[PDB]
Amino acid sequence: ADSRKTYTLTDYLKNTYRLKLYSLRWISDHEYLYKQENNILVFNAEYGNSSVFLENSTFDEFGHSINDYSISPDGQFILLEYNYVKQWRHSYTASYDIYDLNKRQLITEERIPNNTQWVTWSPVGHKLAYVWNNDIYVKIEPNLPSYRITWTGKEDIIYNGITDWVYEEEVFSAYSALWWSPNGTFLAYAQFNDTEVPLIEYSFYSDESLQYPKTVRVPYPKAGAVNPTVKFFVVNTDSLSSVTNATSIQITAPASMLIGDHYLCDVTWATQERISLQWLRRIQNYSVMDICDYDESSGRWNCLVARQHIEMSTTGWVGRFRPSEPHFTLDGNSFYKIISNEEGYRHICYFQIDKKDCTFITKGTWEVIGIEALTSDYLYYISNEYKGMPGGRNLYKIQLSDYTKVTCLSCELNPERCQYYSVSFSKEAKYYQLRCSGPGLPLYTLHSSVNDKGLRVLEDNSALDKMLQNVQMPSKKLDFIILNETKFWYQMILPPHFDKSKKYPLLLDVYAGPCSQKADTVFRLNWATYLASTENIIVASFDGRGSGYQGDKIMHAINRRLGTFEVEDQIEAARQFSKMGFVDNKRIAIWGWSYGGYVTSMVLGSGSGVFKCGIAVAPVSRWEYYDSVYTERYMGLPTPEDNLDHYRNSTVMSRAENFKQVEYLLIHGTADDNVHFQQSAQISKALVDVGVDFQAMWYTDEDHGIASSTAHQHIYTHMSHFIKQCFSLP
Amino acid sequence: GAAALVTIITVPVVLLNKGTDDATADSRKTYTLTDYLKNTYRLKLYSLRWISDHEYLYKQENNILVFNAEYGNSSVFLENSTFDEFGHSINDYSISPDGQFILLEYNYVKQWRHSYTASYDIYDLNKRQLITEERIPNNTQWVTWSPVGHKLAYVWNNDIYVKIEPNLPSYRITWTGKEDIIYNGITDWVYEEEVFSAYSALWWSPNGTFLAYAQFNDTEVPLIEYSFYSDESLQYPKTVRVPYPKAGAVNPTVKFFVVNTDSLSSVTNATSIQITAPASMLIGDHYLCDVTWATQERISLQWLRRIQNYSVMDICDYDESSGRWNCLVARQHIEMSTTGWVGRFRPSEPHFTLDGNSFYKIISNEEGYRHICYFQIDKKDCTFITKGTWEVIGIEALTSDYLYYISNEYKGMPGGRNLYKIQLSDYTKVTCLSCELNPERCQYYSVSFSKEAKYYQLRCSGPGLPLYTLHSSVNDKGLRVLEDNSALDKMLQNVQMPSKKLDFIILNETKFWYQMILPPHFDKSKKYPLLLDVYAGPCSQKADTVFRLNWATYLASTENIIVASFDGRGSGYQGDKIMHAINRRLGTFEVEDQIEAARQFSKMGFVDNKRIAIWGWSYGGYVTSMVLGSGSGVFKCGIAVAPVSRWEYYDSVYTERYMGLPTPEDNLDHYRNSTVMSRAENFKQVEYLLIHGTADDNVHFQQSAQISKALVDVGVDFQAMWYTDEDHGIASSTAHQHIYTHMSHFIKQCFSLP
Ligand SMILES: *[C@@H]1O[C@H](CO)[C@@H](O[C@@H]2O[C@H](CO)[C@@H](O[C@@H]3O[C@H](CO)[C@@H](O)[C@H](O)[C@@H]3O)[C@H](O)[C@H]2NC(C)=O)[C@H](O)[C@H]1NC(C)=O
Ligand SMILES: *[C@@H]1O[C@H](CO)[C@@H](O[C@@H]2O[C@H](CO)[C@@H](O[C@@H]3O[C@H](CO)[C@@H](O)[C@H](O)[C@@H]3O)[C@H](O)[C@H]2NC(C)=O)[C@H](O)[C@H]1NC(C)=O
Ligand SMILES: *[C@@H]1O[C@H](CO)[C@@H](O[C@@H]2O[C@H](CO)[C@@H](O)[C@H](O)[C@H]2NC(C)=O)[C@H](O)[C@H]1NC(C)=O
Ligand SMILES: *[C@@H]1O[C@H](CO)[C@@H](O[C@@H]2O[C@H](CO)[C@@H](O)[C@H](O)[C@H]2NC(C)=O)[C@H](O)[C@H]1NC(C)=O
Ligand SMILES: *[C@@H]1O[C@H](CO)[C@@H](O[C@@H]2O[C@H](CO)[C@@H](O)[C@H](O)[C@H]2NC(C)=O)[C@H](O)[C@H]1NC(C)=O
Ligand SMILES: *[C@@H]1O[C@H](CO)[C@@H](O[C@@H]2O[C@H](CO)[C@@H](O)[C@H](O)[C@H]2NC(C)=O)[C@H](O)[C@H]1NC(C)=O
Ligand SMILES: *[C@@H]1O[C@H](CO)[C@@H](O[C@@H]2O[C@H](CO)[C@@H](O)[C@H](O)[C@H]2NC(C)=O)[C@H](O)[C@H]1NC(C)=O
Ligand SMILES: *[C@@H]1O[C@H](CO)[C@@H](O[C@@H]2O[C@H](CO)[C@@H](O)[C@H](O)[C@H]2NC(C)=O)[C@H](O)[C@H]1NC(C)=O
Ligand SMILES: *[C@@H]1O[C@H](CO)[C@@H](O[C@@H]2O[C@H](CO)[C@@H](O)[C@H](O)[C@H]2NC(C)=O)[C@H](O)[C@H]1NC(C)=O
Ligand SMILES: *[C@@H]1O[C@H](CO)[C@@H](O[C@@H]2O[C@H](CO)[C@@H](O)[C@H](O)[C@H]2NC(C)=O)[C@H](O)[C@H]1NC(C)=O
Ligand SMILES: *[C@@H]1O[C@H](CO)[C@@H](O[C@@H]2O[C@H](CO)[C@@H](O)[C@H](O)[C@H]2NC(C)=O)[C@H](O)[C@H]1NC(C)=O
Ligand SMILES: *[C@@H]1O[C@H](CO)[C@@H](O)[C@H](O)[C@H]1NC(C)=O
Ligand SMILES: *[C@@H]1O[C@H](CO)[C@@H](O)[C@H](O)[C@H]1NC(C)=O
Ligand SMILES: *[C@@H]1O[C@H](CO)[C@@H](O)[C@H](O)[C@H]1NC(C)=O
Repeated sequence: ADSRKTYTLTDYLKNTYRLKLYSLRWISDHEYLYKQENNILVFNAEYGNSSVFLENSTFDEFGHSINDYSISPDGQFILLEYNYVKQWRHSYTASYDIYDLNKRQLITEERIPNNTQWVTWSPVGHKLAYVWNNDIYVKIEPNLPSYRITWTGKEDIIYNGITDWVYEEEVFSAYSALWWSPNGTFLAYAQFNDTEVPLIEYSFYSDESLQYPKTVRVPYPKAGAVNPTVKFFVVNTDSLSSVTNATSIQITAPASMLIGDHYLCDVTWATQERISLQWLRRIQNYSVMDICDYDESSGRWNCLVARQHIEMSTTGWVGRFRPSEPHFTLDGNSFYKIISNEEGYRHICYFQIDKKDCTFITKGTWEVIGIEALTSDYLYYISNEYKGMPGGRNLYKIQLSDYTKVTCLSCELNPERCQYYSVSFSKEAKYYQLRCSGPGLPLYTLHSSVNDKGLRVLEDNSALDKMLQNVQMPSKKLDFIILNETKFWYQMILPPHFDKSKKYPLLLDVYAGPCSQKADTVFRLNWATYLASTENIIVASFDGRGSGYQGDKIMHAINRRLGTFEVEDQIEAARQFSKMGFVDNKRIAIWGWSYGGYVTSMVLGSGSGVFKCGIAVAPVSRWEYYDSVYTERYMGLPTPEDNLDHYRNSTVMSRAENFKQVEYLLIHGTADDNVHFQQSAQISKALVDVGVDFQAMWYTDEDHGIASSTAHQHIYTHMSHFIKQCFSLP
Repeated sequence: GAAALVTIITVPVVLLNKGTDDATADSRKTYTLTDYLKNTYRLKLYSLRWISDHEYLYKQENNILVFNAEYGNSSVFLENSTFDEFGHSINDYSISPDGQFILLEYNYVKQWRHSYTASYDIYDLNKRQLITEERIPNNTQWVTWSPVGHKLAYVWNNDIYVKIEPNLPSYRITWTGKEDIIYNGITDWVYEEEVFSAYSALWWSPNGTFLAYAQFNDTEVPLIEYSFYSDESLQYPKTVRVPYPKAGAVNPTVKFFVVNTDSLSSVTNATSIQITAPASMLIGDHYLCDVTWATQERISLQWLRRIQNYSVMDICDYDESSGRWNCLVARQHIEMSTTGWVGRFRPSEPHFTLDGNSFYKIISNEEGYRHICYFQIDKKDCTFITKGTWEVIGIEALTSDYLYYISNEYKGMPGGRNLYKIQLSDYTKVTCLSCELNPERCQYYSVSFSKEAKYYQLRCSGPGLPLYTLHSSVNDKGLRVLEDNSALDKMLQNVQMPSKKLDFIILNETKFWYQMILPPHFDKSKKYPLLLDVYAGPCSQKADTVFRLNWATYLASTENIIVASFDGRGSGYQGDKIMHAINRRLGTFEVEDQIEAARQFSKMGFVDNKRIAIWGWSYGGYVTSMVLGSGSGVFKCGIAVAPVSRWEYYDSVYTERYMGLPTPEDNLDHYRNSTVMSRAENFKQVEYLLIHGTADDNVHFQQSAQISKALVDVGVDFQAMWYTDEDHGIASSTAHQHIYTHMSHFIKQCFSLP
């Protein structure tokens, strides 16, 4: 028997073994900013030598705690975020202090206002664009009076320059609607109108001191509810006048998008006077990307119907979540974007503003994960082609002049330790930092694009290795199970000292979200590590119909059929795992979060009998309750004419009776902005009405993530007890 | 054994078997949780409505029947088929005093404990037809017949309307009606759940000439906000806002009014004279405790200041010339309590004599025990007509020759209740009316007299099966038995029902009573797991002689768990000394005694020390949480259902009455030293199950949420369960069954039961 310690839940809850990382900020095509011992340091990318940029002492007397720093492209001033207060996933409010780096002084005039919602440095220069009270303001110079752009900003009504809840969590996936022109002359902002959007009302219990609970209302368009109205405007920052209100040029949306509900999915600056706006109709199966240019005579941005590019998908939704960002060339008369080929595998395609033909430069059964950098000679991109593994990531470069000349830059660096390579290029793609998150310890290495040569290893996580060498860390097994001749991959965190002769319990961690991957090669220290190392449980995950990075066919398989194919596949995988031999048929469990929790609820209510017990955290019960953008993209409109029937059938409440055959633990946070507590409330009510005896746990004032240190520890501690009790483990 | 003995061995085997049988041969069924949830064994009841001095109405086979008490015969007042063609299920019926009309309630909707809304249809008994004209409006909040005659006054949209004749149009009285702002004729949440303890602020005059109404103002009262999930169809949850004055928050404004119904005309509006509170009450926030009509021209109002330790009763007489009711300062009776709060829960209702120049009322004596006091309207002297170490539970009847009251004097048992009558002319002449009726089966008695108290139904609650008997006051003669629960008795013979023991332990030379539901086949030698059911509310009695078939019965009969309840400092019907002991110190002495109670029970000899638990609701949940957080170590686990945490969260009227004001100058220290959240660290040593209904209106979910958050912060692993869209009662059939099912599971797991 090994005397090494197991990875205990304490190690997971109280991060003991930490995975070191090297995060740097490229400031130029030869230098980056890496913070060490509270000191920003400038490391010459090629030489490797380090020069102190800002000593801790500089901000030791700041009097506040700088949550995050921001360096101007010119580096003449630095933004300091203090009084940080987080709202939703990306939305946050904090105070900003602009510290001059030339006279080494803190600007004390016309300072950024308190509770600023978003501030951004100019692309090139030291200009700023802070958003305050749902309003956009532009400061030509950090020490100059601010110039106000918008004037109609209203809280929870008119969002100017900042995305609303739905857009922040689904569309732009950020809290920034400000887009500066490449040189900083033009600022492009978006006005989101939520006047009609209905409000979700949940109660916040604040602290013990609070006497009456605060009721919080958020503009949240539930499936079928009126979506927010989006308008796009462009303002000339250089022409900003303190005497007169700045004039904003509102660019109209594509005519096709003006016949119904429209969504501005992405805004990309092509040139100094060319901008590309990608829009998508209410039904997410029709997208038009406009390439509007800027006229000088009328000083009015104009859209050309000839340049418009229309992408429609009958198989399913257009774009995994939204049309990808087009990486335009320097001239701006040609752009490269990831599109799905007729076969159904998304690949890179070369387009020209005048041309209307897609010239795909990549082809195969693999799929282009993303474009990294475009530099005349080669276009760099990450793909899952290596070893035909959908759960692998590798950097590739393709000569633009000769597309046939494609070169992998990471596939043969360290095959055993690194297979999920990810990269961040420099300002001019001269030096790129390649990092691998699996299957071995995270490794961070710099490179030189000129000769594809490894400059040096920034981080090797060696300190974690020796420590891990003293722990029975559970092994990870990633393979595939052929189902209906459709290869589906699965991963298994086999317990340490695994022996297929013996029989082990199996917990199927599940998510099965549209376009999701739970069978990657990433190395992670999570609760699964504890369950496998200490509780000796085979934690496993499966990617069936609905899995992403495997082609449109599999991804669009659950189109207009949510909680159907994916649920059956997960149960099928459990059967496949059970007959593999090592899995104990009697002790099989499933646990999931959000969509995973919805799947967990569905599989427990399936009545298959394969699963014995299950835990669902903040699970979606009725798709009608969920937001419109997500549900509509994978279900449609909840209207009798459209897919209303599927919405009604796909409700956890329907399978309530079957739950009597299994143990269900329903955990949900009272203050859940995303999956509202309403979902779990209806689940509990249904189970209570039918009489299903189930355990539950509400976390007061906890978000969808339930990440608050205390709640995080308690939720996993309680979950540990449930799994151990159900699996009859000591 | 295994010797020469062969058939003799089989013979000894036989003997052994016989012996075993003598020790154990039980084959009866046990009272299972199924029996409790599905009410397999139901207790019958005979609740009659005395409609006259000689006749009453009782419902048999859905048929309203009139019964002559003296003769004992009966006649069909209304056939069940009579309303089969109504088209709606009549929830309840109200017969006009004249017996010429009846109100049919349909579309019944419930709000809080008493508040409700329903549609009413008047039925002409004389013409055997339903009144179709001027029908009572839908959603009417309250409707009441005049004391005599057939006048109808109802509250609709927070406005009081009066119908002189059922067939005639309604005459609107108040026009200031508004929702959650101005409540006219109806009581706001605070008063409904605390002061008046009802949803009726209307008071008909004795002959119906006047109508007394109250205008509650909640414009400043802060609103509690809880979300309602309704049904699956509802897409966006509805946030419900209820006027709830938390401890220290702005309390509602109360104004009293009286209107001459006889002068009501459709030509103009009807003016209402306002009876202002006495200056003493006006100095600060005041509460109209109760309104009692004395004579046709005399009314009595009880007002109590926010600090509940100073109350004044205003006897107000109407002046014909002025047309305005006036109050003589001398007639006012002031009641102040330095030791604690005035009244058990509020100033008691006075019983005025027919003449109206004298009245009897329940006042605590100098010793500290509440007793009847004869009060003359023109005197300030309180002459106590009764006295002793007992207490007058309540007055039920006031005949010109005798006063009838229920007391706990019999056998000096604070729980026992018996009917006593006292000669008005000779207070020394007091005769018990039920003490020696059936002491073996009945020790807890309640009574309902007729219009002239000629006949009275003495209903019994235990310790035996509920027994309902009618008696004649003329010579204290028992007319007959109405309900004997004989059928229930026969069925109960089959099951091994658990027994009940009510005794008292001596703490600091003071007698504190306790009750134990001993399991069937109880053996003092054997030790049983003990669950301390507890409420320990101020002026509350958990130990009594009432027969009840509840969850505890299943716990004792099937799980063989002794269920015990103890009444310590703060118990009711035991004297002011014990009741006012926790004054301005809630969650202190009461918690310690319950802990001490378990300690005494453990050393009794039949309680397993390793397996002792506790459960409670509301204040009981607060005590359950406190004893678990007391770090005593006496209890192993506990279940808290809708428990109160920080006392500031609870309503002001209740908390302020005992704890006081949550202000730095007052008891704010204890307000922040009696929070359950404070003892979170100690909870780690015990097990905990926090259950609370999401839409609870009394104990708000916020209180439970704070407890849960605190436990998570400290690191206590506790099970929990939120019942969605459930009130404090959580009595919805589904929830009721589910809550006890889950609770049973936890108890068995904690007590390691097989
Ligand atoms: C965000 O969207 C809402 C809803 O479309 C906009 O509200 C609209 O505001 C205009 C202002 O002129 C209203 O027009 C006028 O409304 C009045 C009645 O309020 C009517 O009498 C006039 O004939 C005229 O229609 C419009 O009705 C109103 N729509 C509503 C309330 O549904 C709001 O202005 C938008 N905000 C921005 C900054 O775009
Ligand atoms: C229930 O209580 C509220 C709060 O006391 C009452 O509202 C109050 O009504 C009086 C009416 O005279 C208001 O006084 C007047 O206010 C106006 C300005 O609003 C001022 O111009 C007049 O000179 C006079 O002072 C008082 O301000 C107002 N208080 C508020 C709104 O907070 C309400 O009338 C009560 N309802 C009933 C039926 O008793
Ligand atoms: C690393 O060392 C090189 C020299 O080997 C530095 O390059 C010189 O930096 C000085 C800074 O004042 C310049 O004046 C020289 O012109 C640079 N020489 C060349 C050839 O570029 C480099 O700056 C050092 N990097 C850091 C971060 O200290
Ligand atoms: C820029 O726009 C703002 C907002 O419309 C103007 O501020 C308003 O000015 C008028 C002048 O009569 C006031 O009545 C309003 O109350 C002001 N605020 C709002 C919210 O309307 C401002 O004057 C404009 N500046 C210029 C130069 O036109
Ligand atoms: C940044 O880019 C913008 C867009 O091209 C420039 O704006 C135009 O620049 C051209 C060339 O200087 C002028 O002829 C136009 O009149 C400009 N238009 C406007 C509306 O100003 C801008 O000059 C560029 N800025 C810099 C510093 O190069
Ligand atoms: C986008 O999806 C909608 C909804 O499915 C499509 O509208 C339907 O189209 C089908 C034919 O393909 C008709 O039979 C339906 O009646 C249409 N409406 C509904 C309510 O389903 C729409 O055609 C799709 N657009 C594209 C470009 O494929
Ligand atoms: C209305 O009352 C009559 C009178 O009792 C009920 O009829 C009785 O029904 C029971 C059960 O079927 C029989 O045992 C009795 O013999 C019936 N009595 C007579 C005289 O018919 C009748 O069921 C009641 N109806 C409703 C709607 O409750
Ligand atoms: C019980 O029986 C008595 C008679 O023994 C009833 O009393 C009489 O009832 C008749 C009915 O027509 C009346 O005319 C008499 O005036 C009654 N006499 C008295 C003294 O009241 C009595 O009504 C019966 N009770 C019931 C409920 O049926
Ligand atoms: C009784 O009082 C009500 C309320 O004041 C009167 O109804 C109002 O009459 C005024 C007359 O100007 C109207 O402006 C209001 O709209 C009426 N309604 C309300 C709710 O205020 C009613 O007329 C009075 N009746 C008589 C006969 O005096
Ligand atoms: C109900 O009681 C009221 C109050 O005593 C009676 O009203 C008085 O009746 C007497 C005798 O008729 C008159 O002298 C008074 O002037 C009345 N007072 C008022 C305010 O009207 C009323 O008459 C009684 N009703 C009945 C039917 O007895
Ligand atoms: C009712 O209770 C209040 C609050 O306890 C009493 O007010 C206190 O009175 C005492 C003297 O009796 C003072 O020492 C305190 O300072 C007062 N205030 C507080 C905050 O305790 C009031 O006297 C009581 N009234 C009666 C009639 O007993
Ligand atoms: C501040 O920077 C200096 C640089 O030499 C380093 O030695 C010191 O430890 C730093 N202090 C903190 C608190 O990081
Ligand atoms: C923000 O508020 C704090 C507290 O009042 C103040 O000290 C600080 O100077 C404010 N900052 C600005 C930029 O107004
Ligand atoms: C109550 O509602 C019913 C059904 O709409 C209607 O027939 C009836 O007249 C209403 N009653 C009154 C008095 O409003």
